[PDB]
Amino acid sequence: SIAQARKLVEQLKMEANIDRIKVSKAAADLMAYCEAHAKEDPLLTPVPASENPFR
Amino acid sequence: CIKSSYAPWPRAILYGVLGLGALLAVFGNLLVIIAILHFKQLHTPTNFLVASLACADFLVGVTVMPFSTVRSVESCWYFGESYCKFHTCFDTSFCFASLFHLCCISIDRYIAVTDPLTYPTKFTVSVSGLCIALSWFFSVTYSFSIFYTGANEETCVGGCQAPLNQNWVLLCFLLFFLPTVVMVFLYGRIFLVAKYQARKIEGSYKERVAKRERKAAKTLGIAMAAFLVSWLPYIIDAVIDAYMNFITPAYVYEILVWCVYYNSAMNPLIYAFFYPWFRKAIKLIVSGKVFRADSSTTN
Amino acid sequence: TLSAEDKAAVERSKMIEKQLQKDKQVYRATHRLLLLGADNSGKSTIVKQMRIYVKTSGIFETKFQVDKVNFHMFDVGAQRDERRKWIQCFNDVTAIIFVVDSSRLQEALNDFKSIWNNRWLRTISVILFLNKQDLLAEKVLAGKSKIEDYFPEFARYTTPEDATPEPGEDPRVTRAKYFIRDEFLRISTASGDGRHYCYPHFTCSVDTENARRIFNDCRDIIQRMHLRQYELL
Amino acid sequence: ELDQLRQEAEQLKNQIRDARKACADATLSQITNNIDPVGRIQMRTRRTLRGHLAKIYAMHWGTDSRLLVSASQDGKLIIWDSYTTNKVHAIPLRSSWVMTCAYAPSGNYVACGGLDNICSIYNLKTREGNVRVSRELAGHTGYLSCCRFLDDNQIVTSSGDTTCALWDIETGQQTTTFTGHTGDVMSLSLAPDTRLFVSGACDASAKLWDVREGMCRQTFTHESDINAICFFPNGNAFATGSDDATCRLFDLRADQELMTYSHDNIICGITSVSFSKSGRLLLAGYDDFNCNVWDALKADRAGVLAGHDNRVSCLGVTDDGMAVATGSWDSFLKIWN
Amino acid sequence: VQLVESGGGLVQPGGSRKLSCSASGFAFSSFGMHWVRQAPEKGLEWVAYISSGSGTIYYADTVKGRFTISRDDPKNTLFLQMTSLRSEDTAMYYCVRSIYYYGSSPFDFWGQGTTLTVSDIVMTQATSSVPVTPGESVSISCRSSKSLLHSNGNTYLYWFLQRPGQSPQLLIYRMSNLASGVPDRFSGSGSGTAFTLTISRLEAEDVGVYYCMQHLEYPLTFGAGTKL
Amino acid sequence: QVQLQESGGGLVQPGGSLRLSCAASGFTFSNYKMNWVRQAPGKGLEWVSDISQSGASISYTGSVKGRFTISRDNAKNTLYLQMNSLKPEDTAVYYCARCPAPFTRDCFDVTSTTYAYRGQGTQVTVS
Ligand SMILES: CN(C)C1CCCCC1
Repeated sequence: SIAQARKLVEQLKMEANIDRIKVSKAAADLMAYCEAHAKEDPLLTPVPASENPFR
Repeated sequence: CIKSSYAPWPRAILYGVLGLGALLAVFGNLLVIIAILHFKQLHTPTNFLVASLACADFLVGVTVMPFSTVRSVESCWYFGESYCKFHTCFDTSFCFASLFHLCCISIDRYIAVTDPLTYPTKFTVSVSGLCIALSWFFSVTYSFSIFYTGANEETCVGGCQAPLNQNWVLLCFLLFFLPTVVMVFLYGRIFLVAKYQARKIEGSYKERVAKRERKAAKTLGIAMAAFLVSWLPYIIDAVIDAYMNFITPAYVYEILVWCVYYNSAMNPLIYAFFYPWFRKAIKLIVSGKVFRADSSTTN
Repeated sequence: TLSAEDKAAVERSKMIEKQLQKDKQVYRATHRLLLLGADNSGKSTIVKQMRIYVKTSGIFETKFQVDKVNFHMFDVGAQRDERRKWIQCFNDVTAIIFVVDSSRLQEALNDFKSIWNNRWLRTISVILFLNKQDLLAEKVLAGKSKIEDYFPEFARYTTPEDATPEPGEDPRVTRAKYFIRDEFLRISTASGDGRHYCYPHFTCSVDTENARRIFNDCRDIIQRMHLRQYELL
Repeated sequence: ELDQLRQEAEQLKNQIRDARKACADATLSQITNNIDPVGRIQMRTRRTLRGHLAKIYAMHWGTDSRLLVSASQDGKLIIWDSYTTNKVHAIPLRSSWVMTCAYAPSGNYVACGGLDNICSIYNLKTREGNVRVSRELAGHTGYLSCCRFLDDNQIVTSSGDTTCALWDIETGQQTTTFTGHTGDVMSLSLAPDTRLFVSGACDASAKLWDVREGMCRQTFTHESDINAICFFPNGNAFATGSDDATCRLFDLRADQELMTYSHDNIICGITSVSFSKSGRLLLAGYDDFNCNVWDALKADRAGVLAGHDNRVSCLGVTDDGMAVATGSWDSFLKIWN
Repeated sequence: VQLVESGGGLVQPGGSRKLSCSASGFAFSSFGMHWVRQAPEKGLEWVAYISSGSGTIYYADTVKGRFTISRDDPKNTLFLQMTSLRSEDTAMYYCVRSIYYYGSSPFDFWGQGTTLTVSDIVMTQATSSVPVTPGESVSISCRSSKSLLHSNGNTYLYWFLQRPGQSPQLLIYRMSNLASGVPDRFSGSGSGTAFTLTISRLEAEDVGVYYCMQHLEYPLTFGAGTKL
Repeated sequence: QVQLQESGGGLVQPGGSLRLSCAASGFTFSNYKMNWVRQAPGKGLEWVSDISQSGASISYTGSVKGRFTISRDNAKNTLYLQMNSLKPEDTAVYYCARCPAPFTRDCFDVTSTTYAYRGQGTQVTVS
């Protein structure tokens, strides 16, 4: 059972020192990406009935 | 011939008692056929038989039921002598078409209970084709061979009420006798099976077994009483009048005759509206909603 | 208002629909059954005696025909102990054949209680088999191991009047058998709506009447469903 | 003994939690207080794809947003035509206990699997006019839960055993095996970059893996088992659904939860989760016969796609983002627009 | 796949003959079949068509009441009975197969054919012969009587090539897609009434006759053709 | 991350009394059913008792009926067990477990070292 504990310790050590950014910086990027494709989403703004394959 | 006139007086409240049945027999029976034809579910042969029976019942609610209303009150028949050769043929045909159907519904319900495992294979869609087409065929051949051909003959221009003769009065009796006894026997066996299955669950205490028996009796005896009370008086009068004089007056021929017609009104209210799924499918029709899309009855 | 190829595509779709319709009569005419059980129970014995008629597969299938009707039997053999996620597949199965070894009983009781009260497993009936009834008589006759040690409520029990033993062997074996039978039915009793019932049986791993025992239970289940549908029960 | 190892693990976990808390400085709900509301969104059924006998368990859209494949417990894989409601292929299967299906990104192969612990690859375009089995992958010990395609010669599988695998179709072996979970892994999603992929198991934990390296990189820890997972269209965030009637949105770079989608009137669990083309709407199916649409910036419900009878099992959105496909245990498929 | 034809010979006028095409190597039950006849030196024609399941029949105008077609799925055979043979039925017959669904390629295989001797929409591509040296690109043009574009977005234009000495083969279908075994050197384009086929690099085995086909209407016309 | 910490283990003389405490965090304690499990040496895990959401329904194993009592505190998010008149066969490792799905009546929690929502365990010995 010592092998499992050693493997768990090694796995936790490997994923212990990684680069992390602030939550605000990721939230701003998410908002910016979401607001950059608002005009290409048919679900948001319905397409005119002429340009609709499911009529 | 004009001179003949009905004794009734301006208390004519009866116009509706026999008129409400006529309205219900047509308006209340088209709903059943619409519900059966529209919904993709409920397409089983058992529902095909009910749909036929509704078809047979609908044609008498608008052809014979409202025209004979005047004849059963005033007894004048101002519609026409030519129709007389067709109205009579449309009364013996269309009714006897609602009698053999009950015998098929019964046999289907019996095979659905006494042999459950092999039900889908035995009672296929093609079998109901024989069930649907045979009753119509027998009714058609009996209708025109006796009445339309005028071989049953043995007054003035009025409401013809041509009765049967000596040699063609039993043929109107055996055709009523056989299906009735068949249905009685089959439903008796069904009741026996239901009684047997009620005691095994209660394992017997005689407090809930009586409840189950009462429920089964209430479900079956209602249909048996509805069938056997709207048809027996006419057959009794026909056998009494035959092989005897015509002591029967006209005061009651219309009562009897009228009575029989009524049963084509109770058929869609006893074999369709008493189960919950038909009620749910019928209610959705009145709401409108059908227009939007289909649905799934709770079944 | 269609082209030349659209009509041929529609014809091909209608041919596929006809094939699917012809492939439906074989489905509703066949009954499927889920066979569970523990490791020490005589599961393999029953499976081998049902044969009267690939190294890591997780399901096994058995076919047998009685009274001109054929059944499908499924048994799992390669999954893990955890079973709370693949048990949801069997929601359209006619019955679940549970097997219990009377000679570890509390674990079987807990398993039955868990299966009976599952949300997605309702409207499914359970056929209970109490296998290895030969060894129970020998064990109780020996007397070296008392049943009251594991179950304290055994003292306040009496053989019911409705109990009828076929062979004239002994009353103590009947008392021991019906104690377990009543303990099992007590779980099934605490329920409502009569959607699913229980069908206990006393069977051995060598008995040759198991096929008809399942046939009778399936017929009863179908008959009760049909009777309840038509407002006759 | 093991006590020192346990103490070291606890200290490491506490330090990771402290660092994660220190990296948190604001809440996205506070930031998202000026964006205009999405408004009420109404959806109506357009087509109804009937023809299946038993319940439908999974489906997948095509690359061209025209064809789709559906899997039933009757032992059938059916390929539909969305525009005209036709039927192209009606493949019959050997084992009738399937739980997943996948459609190739080129349109040449289809995949299926289930309780048999075998993944079957079927070929569509052949010299003859029939579909035949091309490869029968069998190296697992549990039950298949999800399969996805990387190319025409690579496939990723998830099994009931606490493992995931990458296969090679030409040979039929396992190039890479991923381990580290504790419960059953039930969902699997792939990133657009084709390099990374997420996994969700029955341990209230989500993991991120690397296809080339073959080692885990992140671990996100929910109160019950996880049923579905899906990537954000950008590729830096993902969403998870569980059996505790909640939905979570995690961010890879921040390595911390962002929002929670839950309501006091919702008791049943979530089964399928998907995004939209713009990554603004989050569509989630629940066990109470209904499906909900959430605005994934303010945690506010908007519109319900009611119309099914039994439980909703599968849900998908086309690449072109013009329709939503929904399935249920009633043997019916609905296309919403 | 193999498709072999039996029958043929010399027949006096006013007789009757049976021609049978038998198939091997593919599921015959799921393929529709046509019949195409070729005069000794005059183009190609369409004479009969049978669909899958024997649910739909079509004939040509000149053989509307003299020929009959039938198939036997369990025996994997198709055959036609020809009656009242005139002097116009001295030709070589081919049994061709086609399957119709989204993304399918109809007219994907042609048989060897059998010879027989007796003792609407119109296309103009009368460019006759355009000889060319090996190494340079070529181009073949074609015009149609009416626009073949439909409201479904497709065009329904097919191209065929017949090398001298054997049966023809399919090159381009629906005016844009490319066949399976053909190289990428061929290309095609069109606009609804005017169409063209281009070979950028020509090799010594590209000599033959090029035809065309429309499938917008059941009356099927091929065209005169062109020789390189 | 959910976790379950046990306490109250130790050694005791026969016929004595003992208490066991289980503390939980990371989930709403008022919407789940809790169970107790023990593992004897050389034998598999066995079920002992369980307590419902409101404590209305309580069940015990027959071998331990009449001596063990179970209770929960929703305000303090704690589970308790009281043991009286121990026997030499009642020495084992104890775990406090939780049902997987909320708002249910059944659970599958006795598993061969695979269940994830289980504690570490406390050793209790009597002699
Ligand atoms: C008189 N009408 C109601 C019917 C009665 C039954 C025999 C045919 C005619």
